[PDB]
Amino acid sequence: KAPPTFKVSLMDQSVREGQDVIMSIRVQGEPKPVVSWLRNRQPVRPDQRRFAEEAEGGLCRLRILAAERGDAGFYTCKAVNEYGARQCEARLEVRG
Amino acid sequence: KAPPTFKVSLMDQSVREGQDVIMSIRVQGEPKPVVSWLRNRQPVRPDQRRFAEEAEGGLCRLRILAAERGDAGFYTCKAVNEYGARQCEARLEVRG
Repeated sequence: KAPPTFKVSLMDQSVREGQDVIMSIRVQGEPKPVVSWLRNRQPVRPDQRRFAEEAEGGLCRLRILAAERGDAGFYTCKAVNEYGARQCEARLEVRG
Repeated sequence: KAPPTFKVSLMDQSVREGQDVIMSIRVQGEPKPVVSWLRNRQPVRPDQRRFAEEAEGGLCRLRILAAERGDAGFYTCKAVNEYGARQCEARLEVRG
Protein backbone atom coordinates (compact mmCIF):
# COMPACT_ATOMS: atom_id res chain seq x y z
CA LYS A 1 0.00 0.00 0.00
CA ALA A 2 1.24 3.46 -0.88
CA PRO A 3 -0.17 6.96 -1.50
CA PRO A 4 0.37 8.52 -4.93
CA THR A 5 3.81 9.78 -5.87
CA PHE A 6 5.15 11.17 -9.13
CA LYS A 7 8.24 9.49 -10.45
CA VAL A 8 8.10 11.68 -13.59
CA SER A 9 6.48 15.14 -13.21
CA LEU A 10 5.25 17.75 -15.66
CA MET A 11 7.73 20.21 -17.13
CA ASP A 12 7.29 23.52 -18.92
CA GLN A 13 7.02 23.44 -22.73
CA SER A 14 6.81 26.05 -25.49
CA VAL A 15 5.43 24.80 -28.81
CA ARG A 16 4.49 26.40 -32.12
CA GLU A 17 0.88 26.65 -33.22
CA GLY A 18 0.01 23.59 -35.28
CA GLN A 19 2.39 21.26 -33.43
CA ASP A 20 1.11 18.42 -31.35
CA VAL A 21 1.74 18.46 -27.59
CA ILE A 22 2.24 15.59 -25.15
CA MET A 23 2.36 16.11 -21.38
CA SER A 24 3.57 12.97 -19.62
CA ILE A 25 3.83 11.88 -16.01
CA ARG A 26 4.61 8.58 -14.32
CA VAL A 27 2.67 7.90 -11.13
CA GLN A 28 3.12 5.21 -8.48
CA GLY A 29 0.73 4.17 -5.71
CA GLU A 30 -1.31 1.17 -4.58
CA PRO A 31 -4.18 0.98 -5.30
CA LYS A 32 -3.35 2.54 -8.67
CA PRO A 33 -4.04 6.28 -8.41
CA VAL A 34 -6.87 7.98 -10.25
CA VAL A 35 -5.22 10.61 -12.46
CA SER A 36 -6.97 13.68 -13.75
CA TRP A 37 -5.94 16.79 -15.66
CA LEU A 38 -6.69 20.49 -15.19
CA ARG A 39 -5.89 23.63 -17.19
CA ASN A 40 -5.92 26.84 -15.13
CA ARG A 41 -7.53 24.85 -12.30
CA GLN A 42 -10.51 23.73 -14.49
CA PRO A 43 -11.08 20.13 -15.69
CA VAL A 44 -9.69 19.37 -19.10
CA ARG A 45 -12.71 18.33 -21.18
CA PRO A 46 -11.68 15.81 -23.80
CA ASP A 47 -12.64 16.09 -27.44
CA GLN A 48 -11.11 14.56 -30.64
CA ARG A 49 -8.06 16.80 -30.49
CA ARG A 50 -7.42 16.77 -26.76
CA PHE A 51 -7.61 13.68 -24.55
CA ALA A 52 -5.99 11.78 -21.72
CA GLU A 53 -4.30 8.38 -22.05
CA GLU A 54 -3.11 5.75 -19.56
CA ALA A 55 -0.17 3.46 -20.60
CA GLU A 56 1.86 0.72 -18.74
CA GLY A 57 4.13 1.41 -15.83
CA GLY A 58 1.98 4.23 -14.57
CA LEU A 59 2.51 6.50 -17.61
CA CYS A 60 -0.30 9.03 -17.99
CA ARG A 61 -0.41 11.49 -20.87
CA LEU A 62 -2.44 14.46 -22.02
CA ARG A 63 -2.36 14.80 -25.83
CA ILE A 64 -3.26 17.98 -27.71
CA LEU A 65 -3.46 17.75 -31.52
CA ALA A 66 -2.42 20.87 -33.51
CA ALA A 67 -1.83 23.34 -30.71
CA GLU A 68 -3.65 26.68 -30.70
CA ARG A 69 -2.68 29.81 -28.75
CA GLY A 70 -5.59 29.18 -26.38
CA ASP A 71 -4.11 25.85 -25.31
CA ALA A 72 -1.48 27.86 -23.41
CA GLY A 73 -1.92 27.79 -19.64
CA PHE A 74 -0.91 26.07 -16.43
CA TYR A 75 -1.66 22.35 -16.46
CA THR A 76 -2.08 20.32 -13.28
CA CYS A 77 -1.97 16.55 -12.96
CA LYS A 78 -3.92 15.37 -9.89
CA ALA A 79 -3.42 11.87 -8.50
CA VAL A 80 -5.61 10.35 -5.76
CA ASN A 81 -5.98 7.01 -4.07
CA GLU A 82 -7.32 5.71 -0.76
CA TYR A 83 -4.10 6.68 1.02
CA GLY A 84 -3.48 10.23 -0.18
CA ALA A 85 -3.28 12.73 -2.97
CA ARG A 86 -0.50 14.49 -4.85
CA GLN A 87 -0.29 16.91 -7.76
CA CYS A 88 2.22 18.58 -10.03
CA GLU A 89 2.01 21.45 -12.48
CA ALA A 90 3.76 23.00 -15.47
CA ARG A 91 3.18 25.69 -18.05
CA LEU A 92 2.44 25.28 -21.74
CA GLU A 93 3.24 28.28 -23.93
CA VAL A 94 2.30 28.49 -27.61
CA ARG A 95 4.25 30.50 -30.22
CA GLY A 96 3.11 31.65 -33.65
CA LYS B 1 -16.41 51.93 -55.14
CA ALA B 2 -16.72 51.83 -51.37
CA PRO B 3 -14.51 51.16 -48.33
CA PRO B 4 -15.43 48.24 -46.06
CA THR B 5 -18.44 48.55 -43.78
CA PHE B 6 -20.09 46.01 -41.50
CA LYS B 7 -23.79 45.55 -42.02
CA VAL B 8 -23.81 42.76 -39.39
CA SER B 9 -21.16 42.97 -36.63
CA LEU B 10 -19.88 40.54 -34.02
CA MET B 11 -21.78 40.16 -30.76
CA ASP B 12 -20.83 38.67 -27.42
CA GLN B 13 -21.62 34.97 -26.84
CA SER B 14 -21.35 32.56 -23.91
CA VAL B 15 -21.36 28.87 -24.84
CA ARG B 16 -20.88 25.61 -22.95
CA GLU B 17 -17.79 23.49 -23.46
CA GLY B 18 -18.48 20.96 -26.19
CA GLN B 19 -20.89 23.21 -28.11
CA ASP B 20 -20.04 24.49 -31.53
CA VAL B 21 -19.61 28.25 -32.03
CA ILE B 22 -20.30 30.41 -35.08
CA MET B 23 -19.26 34.06 -35.27
CA SER B 24 -20.87 35.79 -38.25
CA ILE B 25 -20.48 39.17 -39.89
CA ARG B 26 -21.77 40.68 -43.12
CA VAL B 27 -19.36 43.02 -44.87
CA GLN B 28 -19.90 45.40 -47.79
CA GLY B 29 -17.31 47.17 -49.93
CA GLU B 30 -16.06 47.30 -53.52
CA PRO B 31 -13.69 45.73 -54.32
CA LYS B 32 -14.86 42.95 -52.00
CA PRO B 33 -13.01 43.37 -48.69
CA VAL B 34 -10.38 40.93 -47.48
CA VAL B 35 -11.67 39.61 -44.14
CA SER B 36 -9.46 38.16 -41.46
CA TRP B 37 -9.95 36.99 -37.88
CA LEU B 38 -8.00 37.59 -34.67
CA ARG B 39 -8.30 36.26 -31.12
CA ASN B 40 -6.74 38.53 -28.48
CA ARG B 41 -5.13 40.50 -31.32
CA GLN B 42 -3.33 37.40 -32.75
CA PRO B 43 -4.23 35.72 -36.08
CA VAL B 44 -6.64 32.84 -35.79
CA ARG B 45 -4.75 29.85 -37.19
CA PRO B 46 -7.16 27.43 -38.80
CA ASP B 47 -7.16 23.72 -38.10
CA GLN B 48 -9.88 21.00 -38.55
CA ARG B 49 -11.94 22.32 -35.65
CA ARG B 50 -11.54 26.03 -36.21
CA PHE B 51 -11.73 27.76 -39.60
CA ALA B 52 -13.05 30.74 -41.50
CA GLU B 53 -15.73 30.59 -44.21
CA GLU B 54 -16.97 33.05 -46.85
CA ALA B 55 -20.63 32.74 -48.04
CA GLU B 56 -22.84 34.84 -50.45
CA GLY B 57 -23.93 38.37 -49.74
CA GLY B 58 -20.77 39.19 -47.88
CA LEU B 59 -21.36 36.70 -45.02
CA CYS B 60 -18.11 35.74 -43.30
CA ARG B 61 -18.02 33.23 -40.46
CA LEU B 62 -15.55 31.82 -37.97
CA ARG B 63 -16.53 28.27 -36.91
CA ILE B 64 -15.22 26.54 -33.79
CA LEU B 65 -16.12 22.86 -33.34
CA ALA B 66 -16.64 21.61 -29.75
CA ALA B 67 -15.66 24.69 -27.77
CA GLU B 68 -12.98 24.48 -25.10
CA ARG B 69 -12.38 26.94 -22.25
CA GLY B 70 -9.29 28.22 -24.06
CA ASP B 71 -11.39 29.36 -27.02
CA ALA B 72 -12.67 32.17 -24.78
CA GLY B 73 -11.30 35.59 -25.67
CA PHE B 74 -11.90 38.76 -27.63
CA TYR B 75 -12.36 38.12 -31.34
CA THR B 76 -11.77 40.79 -33.97
CA CYS B 77 -12.94 40.75 -37.58
CA LYS B 78 -10.71 42.93 -39.78
CA ALA B 79 -11.88 44.04 -43.22
CA VAL B 80 -9.62 45.80 -45.75
CA ASN B 81 -9.86 46.94 -49.33
CA GLU B 82 -8.16 49.54 -51.53
CA TYR B 83 -10.34 52.30 -50.10
CA GLY B 84 -10.13 51.72 -46.35
CA ALA B 85 -10.27 49.40 -43.41
CA ARG B 86 -12.77 48.65 -40.66
CA GLN B 87 -12.99 46.22 -37.77
CA CYS B 88 -15.37 45.01 -35.10
CA GLU B 89 -14.94 42.93 -31.97
CA ALA B 90 -16.86 40.80 -29.48
CA ARG B 91 -16.17 38.45 -26.61
CA LEU B 92 -16.61 34.69 -26.50
CA GLU B 93 -16.99 33.17 -23.03
CA VAL B 94 -17.04 29.42 -22.39
CA ARG B 95 -18.89 27.75 -19.49
CA GLY B 96 -18.40 24.28 -18.05
